[PDB]
Amino acid sequence: NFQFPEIAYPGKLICPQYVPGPGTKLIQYEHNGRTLEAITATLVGTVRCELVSVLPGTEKGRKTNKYANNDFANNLPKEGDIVLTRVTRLSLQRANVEILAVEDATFSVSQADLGETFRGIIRSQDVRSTDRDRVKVIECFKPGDIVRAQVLSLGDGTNYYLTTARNDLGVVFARAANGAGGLMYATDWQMMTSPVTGATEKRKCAK
Amino acid sequence: MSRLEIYSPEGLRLDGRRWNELRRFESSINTHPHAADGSSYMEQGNNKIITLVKGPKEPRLKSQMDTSKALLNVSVNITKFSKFERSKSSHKNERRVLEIQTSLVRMFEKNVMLNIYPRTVIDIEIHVLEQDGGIMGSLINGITLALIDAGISMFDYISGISVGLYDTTPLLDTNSLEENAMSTVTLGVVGKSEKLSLLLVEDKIPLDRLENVLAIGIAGAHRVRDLMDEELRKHAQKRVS
Amino acid sequence: MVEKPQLKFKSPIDNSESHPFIPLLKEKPNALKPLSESLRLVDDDENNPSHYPHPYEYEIDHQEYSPEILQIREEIPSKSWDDSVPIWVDTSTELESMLEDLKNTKEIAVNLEHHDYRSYYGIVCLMQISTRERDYLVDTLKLRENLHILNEVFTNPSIVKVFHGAFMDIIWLQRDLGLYVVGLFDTYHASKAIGLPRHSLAYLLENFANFKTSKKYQLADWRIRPLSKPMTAYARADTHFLLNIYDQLRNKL
Amino acid sequence: GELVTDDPIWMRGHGTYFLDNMTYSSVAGTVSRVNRLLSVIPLKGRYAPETGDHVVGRIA
Amino acid sequence: MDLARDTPPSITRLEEESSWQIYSDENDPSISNNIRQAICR
Amino acid sequence: HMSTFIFPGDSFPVDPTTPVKLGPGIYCDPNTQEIRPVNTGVLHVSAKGKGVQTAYIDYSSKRYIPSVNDFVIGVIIGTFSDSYKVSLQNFSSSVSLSYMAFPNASKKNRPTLQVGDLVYARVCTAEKELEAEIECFDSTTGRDAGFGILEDGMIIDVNLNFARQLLFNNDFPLLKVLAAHTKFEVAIGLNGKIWVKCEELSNTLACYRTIMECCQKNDTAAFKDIAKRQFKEILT
Amino acid sequence: PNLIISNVGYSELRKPEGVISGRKTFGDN
RNA sequence: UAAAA
Repeated sequence: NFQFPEIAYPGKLICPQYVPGPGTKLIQYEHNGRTLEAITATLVGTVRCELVSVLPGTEKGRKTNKYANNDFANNLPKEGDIVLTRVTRLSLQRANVEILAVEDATFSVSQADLGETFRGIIRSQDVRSTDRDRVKVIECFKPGDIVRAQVLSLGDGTNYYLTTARNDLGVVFARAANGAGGLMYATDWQMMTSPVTGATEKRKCAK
Repeated sequence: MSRLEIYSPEGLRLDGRRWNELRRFESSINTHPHAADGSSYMEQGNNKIITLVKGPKEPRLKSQMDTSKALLNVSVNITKFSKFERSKSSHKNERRVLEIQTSLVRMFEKNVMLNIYPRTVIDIEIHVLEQDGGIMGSLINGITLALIDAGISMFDYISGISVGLYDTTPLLDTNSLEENAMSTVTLGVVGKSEKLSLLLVEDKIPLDRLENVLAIGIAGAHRVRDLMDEELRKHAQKRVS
Repeated sequence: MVEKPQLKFKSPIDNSESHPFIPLLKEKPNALKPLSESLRLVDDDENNPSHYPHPYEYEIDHQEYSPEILQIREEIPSKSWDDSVPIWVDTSTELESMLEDLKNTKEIAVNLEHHDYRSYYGIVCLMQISTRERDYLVDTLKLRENLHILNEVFTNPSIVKVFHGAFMDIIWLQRDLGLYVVGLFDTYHASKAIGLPRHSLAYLLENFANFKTSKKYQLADWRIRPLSKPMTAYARADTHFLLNIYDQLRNKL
Repeated sequence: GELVTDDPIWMRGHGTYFLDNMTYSSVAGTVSRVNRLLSVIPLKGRYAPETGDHVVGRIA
Repeated sequence: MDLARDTPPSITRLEEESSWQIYSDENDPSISNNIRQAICR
Repeated sequence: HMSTFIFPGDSFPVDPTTPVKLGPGIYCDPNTQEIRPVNTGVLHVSAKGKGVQTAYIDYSSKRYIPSVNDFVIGVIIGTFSDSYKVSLQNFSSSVSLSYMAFPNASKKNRPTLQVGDLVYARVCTAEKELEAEIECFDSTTGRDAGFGILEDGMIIDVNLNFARQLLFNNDFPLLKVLAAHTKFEVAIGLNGKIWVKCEELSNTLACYRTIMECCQKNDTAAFKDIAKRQFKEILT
Repeated sequence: PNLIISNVGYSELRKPEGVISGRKTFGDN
């Protein structure tokens, strides 16, 4: 199933109809005959067969991750994906965040601050696993904390829907007094403490 | 032209008119039924003004919207070919133009029943094809006749008249040559009344003479109202029948 | 415990739904179109089943209004609350003494009461009519067969009828009593058009009549007889000041 | 801006503003006297949405 | 629809089951060439 | 019992051994864990054994910060679906006044408040990372007297020092010198708002002019002569 | 390390202890 | 579009 050249450039024909995929499109060509459905690669990289797809970059560019900002922009967070966010705004019934990474482990750095970055919203009904109706988001998150939350339904009119109703989901990195203190570590399920400063702050820990 | 007589002892001005005579008034209604809901081609003397009224409609963005009244926008665009010498400047963003655009909005937002049209915006687009003195007053009469064509509820007419004072003699409807030789006053009279929605004085006038200038100014403005009113009578009668 | 008034009626209530609603009208006073052609079923156009039309449909869209509502006249204050007693209407003779009193006026205030816990469609229980001098309380349980005489006043264009949120009172007057209103002045739609924060009747009594009311008898069983002392005063208050409120709202409108 | 009638026994409708017990017109058009409802029908009038109208429109 | 309608006690009503067949942007595949020239006329 | 003028960055004249209950003006560093002033004002302390000691700094300010258990006057600027939107001070952030934060509150009936209405409420939530919240009834004790709409009258803009010295310090000779001239009712707001109201407008205006003149004048013993001349001026 | 209680507002520091009337109506005189 | 009982 692999007679084609290794690398592929935008415009190089692959195989007839096989099914398309990431990096291909059914383009009908004409060579003094009937139009044949030819699958044409539209990316610079190597062709892979499973399902026909053309992945961008060389094998050295994938291990060294030379396409860091190119990988996250091409792979949008789909349904059920687990991402890493940063708290930006705290509302009474929600918590606006900012998507910073996404995994399939391995991740992908987002866009470098200025706007036009992927943001989400963690509803109060999906903060904890028990007592989903009455929660206190002020006791769960603070602005400037890295939160690991899994996405939910994609009503992406502007934001995303996330949840932390599990044990491995919640605040994974924070600092005392919203960055004015020391690096805190998650001890209990809802108790975070910094060793040096000794102060405790109530979070939605993940351990 | 040259060194002319502004007001000779024979009572005749440089263009032949007399002290209380107006330039020819030829207004036109519904000149752009394909570009705006309101239209008025004002031809007061040499002046040729195109006024469009687009609305009342939804605003292009929900940011600016008054939930209790309407938004009145006026866009006065003086073309480069408005005078004999083609203008080299930009004119659009000129500080003198922004003052006129604002003075027109305040003048009509109190006369136009913006409450009847809440959560809406009324855009007024003006293009001056030619000017020759008294351009402010002709801008007034154009907006009045353009809103009426759009079916916008107003309390009364708004008339624009320009009056100049040469020594001790007022002059109605001043042209460009007369404005460059004496003080100018543009009035904004409401209907057949003496209520002034606009009073612009841009040159020195003795206090002992201003009252008489205002009286002769509002008197000529009523005459401007009738010429606009008679234009609507003729336009409505020929349209129904 | 109070027994159901449905059992003491002249005839049981048609709960079969074997035919569309037949209007309970036999006399149509103050009518522009005759009652004859109003008793024919409208052919089921599109997918609206055949149904008898509103008997006073044409009488509402075309009849003129009384010159009393187009004017801006000085408001007349409501009669003193303590120096005035209601007039309970319980017999046909007492009903006649009120109808001819309602024919010699121009503004009346009407309100109804309803019960729908021990009845399917429900039954009216008390009508609250009040004029500029008197306040009436009509027992719609015994006079149910006699209240259709009131159409002489409720359909008189010269007389103004002042309700409040009559979106259900119009349905009850026609379903249980065969009554219809021509010349309606709903004060709810007046408060909704003025721009008041709330549109309840308790709001208009505390701001336009200064009547501190205790709204707790709405969900009461209005079938008990006789009515208690607090409810008899609670029922008359819904229409006592409603005529002075109509004057204040009309002039503002 | 003109006076249409001085009779207070009228119902002010669309294109009409009440003032000092006298009725004036707010737009330019014809006078309509249906029952006691006094209104002015303007020349160039847009679409007036009424209850129970079959219309066609695109999502904005 | 416009062709079949425009030209020619224990019941408490039921709810109609309507799918997204009327919301699909997919137009009719084969429209008559003689019919499209009538729409332009 | 010590009161001395301090400055931001100066040493704190309190021993670390003694238990302390700091308040406004004093900050705790999240790194050095030391206690340092951040405001310029008089440092007030009070050592009592019953055995807790408190310390705070009284500084001059005009921008109000929402703090819990405060009596504030606000203006209703928006009506949402489940709460109001009140403005405790111009340019400052908004506060939340829920419809359920009223005497005899219920889901069935909404409060009769509309926009532009002056309300008197108690700050029940003053979180730094959240929007502040107010309520027209003390949700901790059940009190509700005085809270509600302040119909008519006139509001006065004063600094925060003039508001606390008028609500808490009962020795402030303002309500006493004003009541000696005309009968009135006052509403003291810690956000720098003083709402007054009299029978006649001439008396309400005279109360507006005295509080304004007494707000800028620091001499407390001159309040008697201010109202003596102010209430005499309105007689012409 | 110190004996720290959260920074309290201006009202809780006073002595009346919440028995204060913010809206005092001065009747007569 | 928080009116009616």
